[PDB]
Amino acid sequence: LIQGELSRFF
Amino acid sequence: LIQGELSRFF
Amino acid sequence: LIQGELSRFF
Amino acid sequence: LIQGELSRFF
Amino acid sequence: LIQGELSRFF
Amino acid sequence: SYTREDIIRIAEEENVRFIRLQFTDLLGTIKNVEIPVSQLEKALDNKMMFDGSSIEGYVRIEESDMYLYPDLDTWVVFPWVTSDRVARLICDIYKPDGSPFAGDPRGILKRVLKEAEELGYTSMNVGPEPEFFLFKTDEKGDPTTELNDQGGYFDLAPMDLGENCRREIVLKLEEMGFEIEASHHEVAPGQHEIDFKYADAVKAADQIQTFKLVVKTIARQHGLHATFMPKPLFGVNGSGMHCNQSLFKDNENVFYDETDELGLSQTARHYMAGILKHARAMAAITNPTVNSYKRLVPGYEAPCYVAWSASNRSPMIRIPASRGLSTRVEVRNPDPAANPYLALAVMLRAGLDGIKRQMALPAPIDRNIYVMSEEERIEEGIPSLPADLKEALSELIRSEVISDALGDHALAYFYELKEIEWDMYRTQVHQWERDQYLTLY
Amino acid sequence: SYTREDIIRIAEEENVRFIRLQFTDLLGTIKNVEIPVSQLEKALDNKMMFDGSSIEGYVRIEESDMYLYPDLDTWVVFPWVTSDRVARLICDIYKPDGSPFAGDPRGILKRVLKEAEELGYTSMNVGPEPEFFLFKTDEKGDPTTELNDQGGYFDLAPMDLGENCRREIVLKLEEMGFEIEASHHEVAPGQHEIDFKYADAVKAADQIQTFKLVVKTIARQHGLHATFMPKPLFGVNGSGMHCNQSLFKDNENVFYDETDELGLSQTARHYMAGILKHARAMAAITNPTVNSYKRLVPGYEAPCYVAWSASNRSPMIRIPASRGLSTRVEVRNPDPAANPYLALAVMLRAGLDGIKRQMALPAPIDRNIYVMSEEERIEEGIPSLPADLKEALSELIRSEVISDALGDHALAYFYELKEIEWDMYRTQVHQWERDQYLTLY
Amino acid sequence: SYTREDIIRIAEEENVRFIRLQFTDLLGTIKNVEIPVSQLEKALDNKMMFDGSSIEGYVRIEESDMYLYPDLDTWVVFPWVTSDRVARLICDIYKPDGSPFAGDPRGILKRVLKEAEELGYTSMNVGPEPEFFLFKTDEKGDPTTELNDQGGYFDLAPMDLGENCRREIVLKLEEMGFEIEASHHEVAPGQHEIDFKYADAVKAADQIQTFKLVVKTIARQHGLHATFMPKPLFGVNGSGMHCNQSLFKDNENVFYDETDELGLSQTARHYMAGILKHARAMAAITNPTVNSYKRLVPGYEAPCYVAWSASNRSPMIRIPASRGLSTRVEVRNPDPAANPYLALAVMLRAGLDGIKRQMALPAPIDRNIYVMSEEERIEEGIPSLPADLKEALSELIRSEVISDALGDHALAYFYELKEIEWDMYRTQVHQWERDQYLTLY
Ligand SMILES: NC(=O)CC[C@H](N)C(=O)O
Ligand SMILES: NC(=O)CC[C@H](N)C(=O)O
Ligand SMILES: NC(=O)CC[C@H](N)C(=O)O
Ligand SMILES: [Mg+2]
Ligand SMILES: [Mg+2]
Ligand SMILES: [Mg+2]
Ligand SMILES: [Mg+2]
Ligand SMILES: [Mg+2]
Ligand SMILES: [Mg+2]
Repeated sequence: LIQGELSRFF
Repeated sequence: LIQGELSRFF
Repeated sequence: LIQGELSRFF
Repeated sequence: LIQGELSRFF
Repeated sequence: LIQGELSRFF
Repeated sequence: SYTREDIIRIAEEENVRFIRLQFTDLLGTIKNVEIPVSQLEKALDNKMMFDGSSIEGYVRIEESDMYLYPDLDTWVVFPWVTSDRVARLICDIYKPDGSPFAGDPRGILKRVLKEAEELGYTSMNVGPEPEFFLFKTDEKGDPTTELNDQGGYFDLAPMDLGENCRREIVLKLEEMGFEIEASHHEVAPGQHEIDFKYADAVKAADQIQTFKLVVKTIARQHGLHATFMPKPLFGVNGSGMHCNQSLFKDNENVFYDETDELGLSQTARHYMAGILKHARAMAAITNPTVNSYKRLVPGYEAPCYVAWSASNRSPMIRIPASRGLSTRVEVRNPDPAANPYLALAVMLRAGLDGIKRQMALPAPIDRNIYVMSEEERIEEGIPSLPADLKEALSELIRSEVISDALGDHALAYFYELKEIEWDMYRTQVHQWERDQYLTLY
Repeated sequence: SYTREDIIRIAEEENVRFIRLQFTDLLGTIKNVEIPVSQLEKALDNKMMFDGSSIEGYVRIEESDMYLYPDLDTWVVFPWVTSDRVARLICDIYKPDGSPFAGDPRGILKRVLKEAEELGYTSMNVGPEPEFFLFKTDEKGDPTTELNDQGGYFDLAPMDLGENCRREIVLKLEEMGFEIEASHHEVAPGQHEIDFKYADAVKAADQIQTFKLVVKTIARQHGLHATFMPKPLFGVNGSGMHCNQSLFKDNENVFYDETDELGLSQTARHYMAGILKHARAMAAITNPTVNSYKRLVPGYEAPCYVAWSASNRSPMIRIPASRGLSTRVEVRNPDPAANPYLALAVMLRAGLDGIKRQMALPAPIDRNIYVMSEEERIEEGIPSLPADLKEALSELIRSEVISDALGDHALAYFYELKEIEWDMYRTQVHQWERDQYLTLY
Repeated sequence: SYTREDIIRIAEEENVRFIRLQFTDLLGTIKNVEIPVSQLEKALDNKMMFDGSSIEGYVRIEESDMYLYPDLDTWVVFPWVTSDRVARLICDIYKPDGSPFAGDPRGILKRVLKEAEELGYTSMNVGPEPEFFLFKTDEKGDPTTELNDQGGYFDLAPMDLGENCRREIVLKLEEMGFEIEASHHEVAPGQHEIDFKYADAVKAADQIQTFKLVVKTIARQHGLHATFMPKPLFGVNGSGMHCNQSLFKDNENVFYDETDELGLSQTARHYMAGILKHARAMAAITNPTVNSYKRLVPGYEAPCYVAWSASNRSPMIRIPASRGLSTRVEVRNPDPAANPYLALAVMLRAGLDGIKRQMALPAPIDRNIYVMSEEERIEEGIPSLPADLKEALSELIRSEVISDALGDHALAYFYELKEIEWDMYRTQVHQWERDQYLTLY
């Protein structure tokens, strides 16, 4: 879930 | 019959 | 049929 | 005879 | 005739 | 509105030199026949002939003859023409005998709207939410893999990142006659969304086509590349085209019911049930490309299961909180790559089929995330959307309801096109395979 | 129209300094004699002498003396001359004794039209479909292998792809005096077909020549290269010159017959039968180059068999759905490399010969694709077009009907030209041979 | 000669580690199955199996199983192997039931020789004259367009041009057991010829195959490229494979007749007549490639007409001045690209057909050069060879005499291969076409 949301750390 | 039309994939 | 065989022309 | 004009092929 | 023979001038 | 005399008047006044007789093929591509202004009267008399087999795409087998019937209400003059003004008209395709062509997507949507009117529903009000990505170009003018910015959801970067080539698009659309609601930055970097006000289905689809063309042109002007690819990049959010629908009967919203607990009439519930039961069959039309099913993966807000809710991670159908005259049913499967006419036609036909048979609405899904096992999912009766284009095509073939919506002629050609596309895709050897293998084996 | 006094009046008013006395040789190349405006009266008095043997091309053996008879109706002033205006006149070639030259293609077409008028047919209405490829140029301005764009059938790209160098061409043509019907992107990438309204045969051929010249000039202006080569690239669609023909007798279409099932008169059927019977003989004129027979290969919509149909993949003769005063016979063999005057002359003569002998029209070909074996094809009596220039030349020599259309003088010189061309082509060692062999053997 | 025990003895003595079981396909390419020395006894017992469908080339449809029957007399050890010695054996192809494979070219030649022996002719003595070109290579090791030298007919440039990579080829062949007659520079620059002493037909074909392989290997060693292309360059002489033939009956030359004016027996005249009538049918075998017919053009000593003469510019059959046991019939049509087994088989079969029917020899042509018109040529009954591969294939199909020489299985596959080759060739757009056109049109 929220994979594209957590892109700021990646 | 249709061969020249399929040039978009080629 | 014979697709990889006719590769000499391609 | 027409060598001068046949220059298009040459 | 002798087209390939006269190649020395060409 | 407009009339023949009005069109001639603006054409003479605006110094319009060239007219585009626009139409759409089965794949949603915008096609046109360029026309000098001296042929405007002939065009307005519905006397222009063209191939017509160009609708079938690359699977056309024989050349036909069809007439272009321009829609006078679609007249507009492009703003960037500058020196030599260019205008456009959106036309319907007619056979020489006088009957409309069965393979024209606009005619398909018109026919579905007519059979909706046969049940008393005067209009179908549609509001789409198309999203797009902006990519930087290279010296040759080709799109690179770098986004134009790195913003987030509803971010604000006034200088060159937040709005940039989005303010200009909205301004040009407003000058073009569009009714823009709002614009904002989307979740993924380089992703933007512009919303229009709601309009009738045919007008909504025409506006979608014009919007895509205008966005692409203006992005090209700013040295950028705009794409409506469903999933241009892996690991980031895809682009969807959520469609908000509401049936109307004499400016009365038939979806509204103040007495209902959720403010939803029985008609609306039947509509949603019909859309839910036929979802897997419509997937091939609303998600037509191979790349469309790379978007339908969990974790990126795209729907992956056939279910409805008022609040969830990613339901197939969402019901916005607005009530009264603005009560709507939002379908979130479609991506901007879909044909607007065909997608709206199949969604409306599925809803009408639900209405006709008084289909029973399944229970909404609660905050229960789908981390549950497949046994839990099929125990609760939650279907899943097709995993790729092949499954969607098989479901399309097996369906007798939305295949009737497409009609006999368009169904065969769409199936041939998508079968060829899938066959070309499935035999490719991708770089991912050469990365995993070629060393380990 | 125009008169001598009118021509002098515009020449003085427009500040025309130079006049091109244009004519055409047997290969379709546009030739001219440049003239200062001070010699306009002498030119209009039909008193200008020139070689006249330049019609024969590179096989001319002796210099003659011949007069130019300008056609006043062909007067036009080029728009790109700017500073020093240049005008043109299309002239007929006359022997010094006063009789027209038998080797002039325009005279040949006029003679065939005269013998048509002897049967009561006042005019031959012709509308051609000349398609061309737009290639890119290098620093020295030489045609490269890269196309100007990668578009498809009726593709729309307002930037510089679908239209690109086409709007300016249409504008220039219209200004000169061309009635442009419509323009669109052709199937193969970098192909843009501009269509004109129908005109009489001589006017149609003059317009074809002027159109080719104007397209080449405008394409060169934009740093592009325009070619009417029948098959510039392998594996993509070629360029054709489909000619739509209808015989007229005092503004009455003699091809029309409301009582007929297909709306075709017996005269039209005899015309089509005559064209079908002599097709292999006219192939050397309508497809005059070696490259012309690389287009006549299956799978690219070009005709390969002598047959007619109302709807087929690629018939020799197609009948459009239009009826009434616009009923036409479309012949799809010719390519733009053909001489318009000679092609129209031989097609009209074959049709008139079919009318004279009351030939029986063979049965149309159905949706039966020609995947059938050669035994099926010659069992059904379906002839095939010549496979190369040599076969076409042999058929031309053996034919007594269209050789009479060409005449005795033009036939010998055309045969000599094409024989020399074929002999030069057949002895070459191409790169394909060096790729296949030179390592295998 | 050799025996099983002898072969094992040399293999152990010479430290042979690898053995090539060589055979030939229908296109004349040398194919092999590599074998470790530990499998030598199994190979000599005729027990190795392989596909066998590899004979058909790229038109093979199903995998078969076939046995290799090595010919012990063909044993030889390559000299360049150095460290790990490699030997070879030429094998015949046998079906699993025990009968020879009908599609094996060596078996075809053996069968034709057997039916010759049935008429009392014990052997057919054959001496070929294969010519080849030497090209300089680039850094990557690919052939360029520059010849290795610029010598002429029988020229002498001892340093690096005249002999160059020809002395070592002769030396290596001599060490291999070849009987070399003489070597000289050919007419065209970079062209060389090496002649062998006469041998029986099967041995002659085996020697031709080995000679081609050895020449290619040695040329590659010297940083050069050797090709047996019939016409690698335009405007210079091509490469031929003149075949000198004489029938023998118990060490007696049946072609010799001291009483005859020309010293030719009636048997020899019947042989020549039979070869002459079936010339156009054999052309597809003796000239099998597309490039083969670029050599058959006038002015470069290649034959172009079906006629015989003791002294002429380009006769199809030449009779050398030698008499007695060396009276021969020289056939000059074949090029080195031809399959030696098939070419010898079809020539011998045509000659035997001439002998059987007591065919009448047409009159020899005098010093009358063929500058005479085609009317003179067909008035004198002088046939011409096919102008391209297509005509030769049509004649091959139409012929019942040499198609029997090929047999039912080999004819179909050879015809399929050649149709595919011609079809790929005929649709190409060559650079010559883009040079002539693309500017003029
Ligand atoms: N609404 C959002 O937060 C974005 C939705 C997401 N882009 C999709 O493809 O569905
Ligand atoms: N009409 C078309 O679709 C194109 C015709 C095709 N280019 C030809 O050479 O005939
Ligand atoms: N001197 C010769 O006979 C040369 C013959 C020529 N090389 C050929 O290809 O036939
Ligand atoms: Mg959104
Ligand atoms: Mg939404
Ligand atoms: Mg066209
Ligand atoms: Mg056409
Ligand atoms: Mg020699
Ligand atoms: Mg010899």
